[PDB]
Amino acid sequence: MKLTPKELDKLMLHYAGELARKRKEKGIKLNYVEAVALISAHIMEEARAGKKTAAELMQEGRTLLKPDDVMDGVASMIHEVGIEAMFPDGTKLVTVHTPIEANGKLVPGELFLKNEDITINEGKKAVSVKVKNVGDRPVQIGSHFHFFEVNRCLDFDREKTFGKRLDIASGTAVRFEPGEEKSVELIDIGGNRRIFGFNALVDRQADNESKKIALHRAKERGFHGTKSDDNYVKTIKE
Amino acid sequence: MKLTPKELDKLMLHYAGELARKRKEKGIKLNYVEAVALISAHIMEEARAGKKTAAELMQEGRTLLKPDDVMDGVASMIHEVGIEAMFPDGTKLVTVHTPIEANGKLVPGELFLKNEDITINEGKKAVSVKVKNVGDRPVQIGSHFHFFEVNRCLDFDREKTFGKRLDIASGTAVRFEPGEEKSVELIDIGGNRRIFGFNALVDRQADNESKKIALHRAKERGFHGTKSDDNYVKTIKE
Amino acid sequence: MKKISRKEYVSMYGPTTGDKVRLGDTDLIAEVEHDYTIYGEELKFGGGKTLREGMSQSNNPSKEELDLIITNALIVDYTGIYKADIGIKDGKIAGIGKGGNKDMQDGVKNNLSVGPATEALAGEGLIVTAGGIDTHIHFISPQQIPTAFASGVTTMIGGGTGPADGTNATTITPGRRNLKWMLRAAEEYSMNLGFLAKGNTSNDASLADQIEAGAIGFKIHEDWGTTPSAINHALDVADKYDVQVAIHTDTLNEAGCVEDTMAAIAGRTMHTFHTEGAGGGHAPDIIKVAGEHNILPASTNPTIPFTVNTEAEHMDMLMVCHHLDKSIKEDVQFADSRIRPQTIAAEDTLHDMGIFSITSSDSQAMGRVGEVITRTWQTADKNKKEFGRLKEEKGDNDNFRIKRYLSKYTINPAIAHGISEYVGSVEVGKVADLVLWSPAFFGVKPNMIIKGGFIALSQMGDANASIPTPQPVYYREMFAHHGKAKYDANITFVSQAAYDKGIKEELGLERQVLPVKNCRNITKKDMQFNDTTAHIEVNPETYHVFVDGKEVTSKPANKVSLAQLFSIF
Amino acid sequence: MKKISRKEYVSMYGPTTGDKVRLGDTDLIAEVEHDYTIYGEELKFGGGKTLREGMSQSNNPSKEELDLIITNALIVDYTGIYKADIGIKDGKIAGIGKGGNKDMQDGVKNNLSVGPATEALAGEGLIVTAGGIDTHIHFISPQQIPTAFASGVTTMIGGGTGPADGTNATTITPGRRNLKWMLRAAEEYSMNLGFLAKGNTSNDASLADQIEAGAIGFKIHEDWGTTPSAINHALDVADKYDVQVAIHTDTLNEAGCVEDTMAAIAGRTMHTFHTEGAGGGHAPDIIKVAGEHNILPASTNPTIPFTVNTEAEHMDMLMVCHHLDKSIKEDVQFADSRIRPQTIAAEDTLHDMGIFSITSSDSQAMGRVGEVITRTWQTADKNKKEFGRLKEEKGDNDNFRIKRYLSKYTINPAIAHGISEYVGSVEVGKVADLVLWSPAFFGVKPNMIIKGGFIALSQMGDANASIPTPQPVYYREMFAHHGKAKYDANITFVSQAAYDKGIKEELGLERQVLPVKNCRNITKKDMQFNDTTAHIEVNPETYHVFVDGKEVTSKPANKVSLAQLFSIF
Ligand code: NI
Ligand code: NI
Ligand code: NI
Ligand code: NI
Repeated sequence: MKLTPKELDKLMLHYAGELARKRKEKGIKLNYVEAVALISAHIMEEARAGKKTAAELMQEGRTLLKPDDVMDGVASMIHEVGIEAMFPDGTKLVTVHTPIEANGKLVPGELFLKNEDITINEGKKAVSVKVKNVGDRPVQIGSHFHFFEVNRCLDFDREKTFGKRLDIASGTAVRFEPGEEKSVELIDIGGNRRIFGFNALVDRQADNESKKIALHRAKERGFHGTKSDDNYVKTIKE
Repeated sequence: MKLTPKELDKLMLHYAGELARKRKEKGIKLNYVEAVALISAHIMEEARAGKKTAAELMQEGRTLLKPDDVMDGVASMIHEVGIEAMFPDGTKLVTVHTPIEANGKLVPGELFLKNEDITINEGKKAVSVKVKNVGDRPVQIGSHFHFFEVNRCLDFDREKTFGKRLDIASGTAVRFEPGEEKSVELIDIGGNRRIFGFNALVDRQADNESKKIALHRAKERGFHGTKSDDNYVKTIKE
Repeated sequence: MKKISRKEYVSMYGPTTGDKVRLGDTDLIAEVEHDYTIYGEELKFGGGKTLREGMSQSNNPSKEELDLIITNALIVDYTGIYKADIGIKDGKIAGIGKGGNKDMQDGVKNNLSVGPATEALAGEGLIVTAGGIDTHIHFISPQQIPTAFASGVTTMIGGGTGPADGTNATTITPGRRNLKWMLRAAEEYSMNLGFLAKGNTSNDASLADQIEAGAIGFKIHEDWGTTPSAINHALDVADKYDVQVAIHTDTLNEAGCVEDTMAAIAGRTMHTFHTEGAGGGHAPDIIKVAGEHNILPASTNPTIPFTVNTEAEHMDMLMVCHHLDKSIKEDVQFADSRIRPQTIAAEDTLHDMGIFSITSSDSQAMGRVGEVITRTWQTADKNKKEFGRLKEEKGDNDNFRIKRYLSKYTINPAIAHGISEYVGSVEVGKVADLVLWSPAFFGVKPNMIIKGGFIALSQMGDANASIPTPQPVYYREMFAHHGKAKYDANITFVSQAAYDKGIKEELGLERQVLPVKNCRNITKKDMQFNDTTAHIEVNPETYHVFVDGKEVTSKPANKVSLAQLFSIF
Repeated sequence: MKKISRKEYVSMYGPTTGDKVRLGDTDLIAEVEHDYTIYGEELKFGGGKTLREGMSQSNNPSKEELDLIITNALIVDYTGIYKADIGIKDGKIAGIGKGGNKDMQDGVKNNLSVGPATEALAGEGLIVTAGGIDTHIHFISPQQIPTAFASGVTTMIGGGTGPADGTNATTITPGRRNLKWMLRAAEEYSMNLGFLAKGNTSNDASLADQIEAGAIGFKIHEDWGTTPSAINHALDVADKYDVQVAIHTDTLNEAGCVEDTMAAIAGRTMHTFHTEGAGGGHAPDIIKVAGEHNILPASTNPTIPFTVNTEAEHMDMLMVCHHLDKSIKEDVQFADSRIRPQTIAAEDTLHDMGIFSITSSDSQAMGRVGEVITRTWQTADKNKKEFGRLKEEKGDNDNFRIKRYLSKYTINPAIAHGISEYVGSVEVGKVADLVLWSPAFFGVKPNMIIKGGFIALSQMGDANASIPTPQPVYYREMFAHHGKAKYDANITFVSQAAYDKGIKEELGLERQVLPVKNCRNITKKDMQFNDTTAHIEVNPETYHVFVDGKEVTSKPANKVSLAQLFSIF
């Protein structure tokens, strides 16, 4: 047979699903493990039969278990069942999203939230800058990127954005479609304001003296919207 | 229960075969693993029932799967299924030879051979020697044995066979039944012709000078068909 | 002098010169180019056969007597497809050729002498290839290592610390202490291992410290920030330390587009992961770098071969790993710019053309660690079905295509990561990391793994059976996998700097410790059978791929070989 | 793409494939069989040439960077006659092939990389052979060593303690203390050295002690008593210790005739000195053993080639060394049974037929230590003049005969004395003992000697001259010949037993110390191009020699090549 470790794991999973199906036949309401295993084993068998596509199986995994077939609390615990199955065209990942609908009141890990909003970046004044993507490719910018050093294809008044980042939720992003034009809010970067990396445009302390060096470097490297005055005077370290 | 590792392995094998049988019931054409497991599990269950002998199971393993029950290419990949099962009289090995017959055209690992023959031992002249087994036990001689030093019960003109081996395919053998008489082809041994072992009759370089020592030693030790002249003159090292 | 029919000769000793053998259930046909044997002098082991005291085992052996000999093996290597005997001595490949006893046989050289100290392994009717090398491992779970081992991979290169979120995204082992953790954990496993450090920093001292702590190179991953500054610094340090750099570029084009990244690379050697870009990379045109001289382009197995289920599967997989929502138009826009069935289709043809040079896994990070070799041969089979036989073939065989695709996971990754003097091919002097294949199961399920010159994994029946064949048969750890024997059979690759500072003795490592070398002076021209450089253009709107002005595409497959015929799941 | 005439191409880089070159002033013609070069990428050193920073010397070299490279060398070896570049690294031959810079040139492998650490040696228009090996040295005077060195010999094997009467007759270094004397004296010289012990004893303990004291084998000489008992005991001990035995048999037939000696040898490996018998041996039929499988037959240079002055010279030489008198009939009878112009004539043809396999000296003991190579090529030239071109030739050349005669002093003696893994041929992995020849002076006067990968001897003009060419030019010691450098360039060969007991550290030896191996399992079939076994009969009355029933003879030469054209004396 030359079974691999994967084949042994999948055989164990198939028989866990078989036990789940037997218990469902006996009239027992399935718990979390049984529901997960039943969905996974059904998907594997369907993929072995070779008569359905992976997308069909993603849709079919959601009709196996009605809400009355599982215990209270089960539906809210199974966000997604992923299972890798071998189709005639090879191994594909099938994920079923929210296979079971909630019918009871039991929610394990239920979150009870205050209805008050969170104020982020408190004490930081936000300026508004209009930005246009003159390139032919999409550009996405995160919350803590130094906005002065974004893709050179974005065009905006770079001088007003030095030492600033997007005033959005941490870990979120703003997208710029090709040709898209929109305005964004920028707050000052906090901490020691020591900007290293990102395009190597600053790589030092952020201040008015280093803003001139950054503007000159940006203009030399073709960053759009950069207007650094001609007759630039170099310093001893650039 | 005091299950052993063997019992756990056999339980896994039984349920692999159960999965194969379920898939066969669903109408799926079985692949290599499923066919092997189905045959093995059937043999184990039959041996547990205790109503059939091991030979009956060897014959019965070949009727489980018709050629249409497996995928194309499966039949040519399963040469033999061996399975150890516990009968009422203990553990016996049951092997099913070519359980499934080929019906398609797919042959994994198919060999496409030139129709030209291979010429072995090219450049070696073969002599023919008549050999008779005067003993009461069968004797079998391999392709690279020094034929001068074969079982002393074989009778033939040993002098003509010194420094020679059988001119047959490497790793094959010639059998001599008790009382059987037949002629064989002998070629010269190649390489450095340094013969060590086999009866300790030579244990040195093979040549005309050492052929006399070998003949004398063979005659003293009763090797049939050895005619070394009397009044033998010993050397300083024998 | 006797005549032997080809049929019985091949049944006894395997195919000989001019014979052809099908590889697995594919359409690829391998032709034996040359034979090192003397007809009538073949080595056979068994009762009454040649490998016996005084006939083929020498009673007066040379002093270079073999520990192990593989008789009548069909070698499939980038150096050729031929029949020989392989002799193993002291964990290295000692000789390739005739093999036997000089006392009784003509063409036996001292390095291929069989004596009383030699073990016999029969290879008649079997294929011997080098162990596979996987260079895109996310060290997420230790259970990946046995899975890759059972598929024919003997070296894993990558990074990670475990199921941490940083490792689930990146092949990075960050910092000296985490490197020490992973290097001491490596003592457990039957696999050659080497670890990549974090390249995503602009601090040169931090970069240098990781190399001196035992890493064999850097990974630059966009999840830690793939910026031109970090790329520039990491390449500078790598040039000073002679280690490889791997990159997962910025899909969002945040700091720049693909040409800005190439400008940051500045013509230095770089190994690009999942160059087609489904696994990440400048949307939509990262694939264009696969034509550059200084780029070593690799692909991950989830995108090859291109099938009918590929696009939907990758779409849903992306929606899950990045926690995207279908009701948000920005998440849809990101997903559409990322998947691109056009580039996925083009990737198969680029593999056939030799533009892509390495196949890898991206294991448990949108990739399957036990399927690199299988999907490589599935891609080769699909390409032969679509485009027919290659024009570089010499004869009614697919030998050139076989070498081209075999190089993608054996010799090219070894050259890329500076270990091609130890592993990567069946050559004399190299480490005896060998895989035995029966041709019917070639590319999907091997017979046994030889690790460091000793058997480490094999198919095996139940321990209580009277013979090793009866069921159930699965892959079981052999003796080189256990005790103190595994320390002699396995290598931990480190940088030259760490090796010179005694990383082995400092960390108390019992495995063999070897330095990587020759990582900075290699280009696309150093890849065997995959050295095609070309100008690649990608349409910003239609996402079509043009190589040297001509559109490149492949059509999806509704069924592949080596998939459902061989596996129960 | 440009066309270059063959004449100017050969003038710039030497002969290429298909070109032919005369060897010395002989009639032997060598044809270049293959060329490893890429036309247009040749390595040339000089002002404005290729071997410069960034063009053929790499600015980013591999880690296997060469110490020394010989460019455009014509290699004459038993493995073939071809053009290549030879790379030397750490005293070994690191690579044979193209050589150069991978940044700017196509076919350069890592073992042939030229970098900033590489020295350049031009070999265009020159021949490279392996250093000669002389296995019949009487260590009578140290001045023999520079003389043999200047003729192209890089290894001397023999025995002796100096101008003592035992050494004047025998190549024997007797006993542990005398072995220690000679091993500590050897530290002086630019030559690979190994010493033979006394085999003429029936005491096994005495025999074993000499081997454990550092000897690489035994000499059995009739002056110490060549009896069957001593032969038997010495062979038994040698088989236990894996060392070679050389024999000078009993000319007087005192204890027996030649067949009794062969019976004492009993089919074991034996190296016979001056097998034709003018130098000693069973009168008149010692030469018959040259057809036996277990015999390695060597000849000494005074008998080759056979000339008009040979017989009278040997007669008078014998009358002097043995203090014979012309007025005594018994001394005349001894002398006539000893010289035998018939066997001397037959010896040249037996060399041409491949029956004799080794040429040697018998230095200052009826032999000329600086003439082994020259007389070998004189014999080859005489045989080609008499018998014409060999029938084993492939083309309008003498390549087969060249290989046959070159093996007689390079690879066959190395195999015979178990050192053919270190010296004997131009092969990768072997010790870089190489000789540079200009073809006009081939076989008589070399250009330079490379010893251990460094130049040890060369032709050189006066030290005060503005260039190295002006007169007087003679052979002078180079830098590998001096200081502590000579310890790195030179090997003292010992037995495996002595090596395992730390003979190097016990005696305080600073040279490299290497063990001999594979001495007992070789036969006449292991000699390259000289493996012809035949039944040799010698007429007891007429002294005629018959090989396989046919009479074998040669006629004397009244003039030889390579003699008076090249030497002032
Ligand atoms: Ni990636
Ligand atoms: Ni990855
Ligand atoms: Ni002598
Ligand atoms: Ni002598």
